[PDB]
Amino acid sequence: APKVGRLIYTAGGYFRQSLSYLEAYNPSDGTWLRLADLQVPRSGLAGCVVGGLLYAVGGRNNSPDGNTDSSALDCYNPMTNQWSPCAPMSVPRNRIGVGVIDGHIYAVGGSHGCIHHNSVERYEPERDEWHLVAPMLTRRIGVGVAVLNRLLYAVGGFDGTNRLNSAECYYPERNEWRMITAMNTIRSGAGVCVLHNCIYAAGGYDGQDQLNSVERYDVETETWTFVAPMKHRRSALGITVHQGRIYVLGGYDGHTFLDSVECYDPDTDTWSEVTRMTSGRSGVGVAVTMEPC
Ligand SMILES: Cc1ccc([C@@H](NC(=O)Cc2ccc3c(c2)CCCC3)[C@@H](C)C(=O)O)cc1
Repeated sequence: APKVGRLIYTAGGYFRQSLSYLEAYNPSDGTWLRLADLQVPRSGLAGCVVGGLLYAVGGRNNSPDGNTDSSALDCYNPMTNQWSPCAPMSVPRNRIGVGVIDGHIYAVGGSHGCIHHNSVERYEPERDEWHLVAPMLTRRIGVGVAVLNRLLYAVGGFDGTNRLNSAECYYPERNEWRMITAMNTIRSGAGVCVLHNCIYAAGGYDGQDQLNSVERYDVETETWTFVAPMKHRRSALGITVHQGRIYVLGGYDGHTFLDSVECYDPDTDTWSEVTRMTSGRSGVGVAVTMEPC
């Protein structure tokens, strides 16, 4: 499963305005690479990879000229260092979560103005088409999404009135969502990822404060268990998994836009500061794929 030449890509983000940055971090030598800007600045987007290509999904362009929620899907090829537009989603989705199953991109929840989506849609890259699938049981913006064992999980978020500790799972062969065990902590804008047989939820916002606590859901035992907390509390953070470790990137702690990048080692149950982003930002999209040419 592991292979050389893989980088952690971070796309977009927010700092006083939505950002167009695409930067790639190499954990092997600690270097950052500046790559082609997004065609449209976006915060609150999600990133994912299908067939070696990096996709930026949804978000919102917060600029002095206005605030525009994004239905866009854009594809970055590391072999060419170029972005290419894809077919747009059916609705704009800010503060979105995405997950990949069998080479298809699931776009989950998000906001459009004061509308809080429970709708979900699926992208087919070979046909460049989006199609709606079953909506979630709960409206969720700032939702964390991860895929384990070809099942799609939507974790936490904000429904328009309350931040959520609830979570649910999508079963594709049934086109059906079912609630799973609720988290021990209310988390909106948490970083959600998959490591081994567990869904991790790191950080987030409970309506009052940002969190440094981290918990993981064992899909076999159906229980949430806290692991070691991050050094820096954060919400609207980027997250990914690389070489069996969790990386959290940036975010907002209620006072400062973080440039901190922490790395979680599950064998030692410890977090370590590995690098800092070139500038503090929140609401990034993050994914791992091969290094560019
Ligand atoms: C991407 C994302 C996901 C979830 C959220 C959720 N809020 C937070 O985490 C608090 C937060 C986070 C970043 C920033 C601010 C506030 C205010 C200043 C600008 C940056 C949102 C749904 C909610 O619970 O109100 C925000 C953004």
